[PDB]
Amino acid sequence: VKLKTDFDNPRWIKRHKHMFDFLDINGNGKITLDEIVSKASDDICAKLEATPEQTKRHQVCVEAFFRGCGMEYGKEIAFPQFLDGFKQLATSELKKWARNEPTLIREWGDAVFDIFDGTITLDEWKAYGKISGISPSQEDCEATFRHCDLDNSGDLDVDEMTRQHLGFWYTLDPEADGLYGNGVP
Ligand SMILES: O=C(Cc1ccc(O)cc1)Nc1ncc(-c2ccc(O)cc2)nc1Cc1ccccc1
Ligand SMILES: [Cl-]
Ligand code: NA
Repeated sequence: VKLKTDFDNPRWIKRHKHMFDFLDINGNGKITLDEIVSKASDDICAKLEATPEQTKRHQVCVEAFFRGCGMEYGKEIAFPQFLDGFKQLATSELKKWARNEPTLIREWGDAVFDIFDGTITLDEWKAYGKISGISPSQEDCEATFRHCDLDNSGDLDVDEMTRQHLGFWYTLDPEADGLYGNGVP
């Protein structure tokens, strides 16, 4: 995977501004850990019918990821501060990768996989995509699967999902471009 960072790249900034606007529910230019974790647990995990343990595992992953960006409960954050937080998460994750230590994004994927499953199906991904709202388009979910290296059953394994997302969120890896079809730039 690309390990070199590209944090000044306008396309990398744009990718995060897209995600930030997506989590900015009321469109006030701020996001909060409170609304995000509520979305993870009270909404996504509820509709997926995750077990209480599966919900909690998913919840602690979401918390760790956004706390990695400097976020905490009861505090609003604007995009530039979030972005610098995300640069700090990104380097922490890449150092973990470089040490053969599990990343937060790997752990979150394990939590997602646990709800469904060592692989997930196109229909299962489509469910997360639509329910989380990251990728409501069936065709974009289908594009994710066309993009990724799948097993002989056409299913997605956790290591492939991990390396794609490490490249997509952290390093603007050209191999990761197109991961969400048109759903996320
Ligand atoms: O989309 C997921 C689920 C997932 C997918 C692949 C993977 O390897 C691991 C996990 N997680 C995710 N992973 C990363 C981001 C994300 C990335 C960049 C950014 O600036 C903001 C959010 N968003 C999300 C969606 C989300 C869900 C619940 C609450 C908030 C957000
Ligand atoms: Cl909000
Ligand atoms: Na907001």
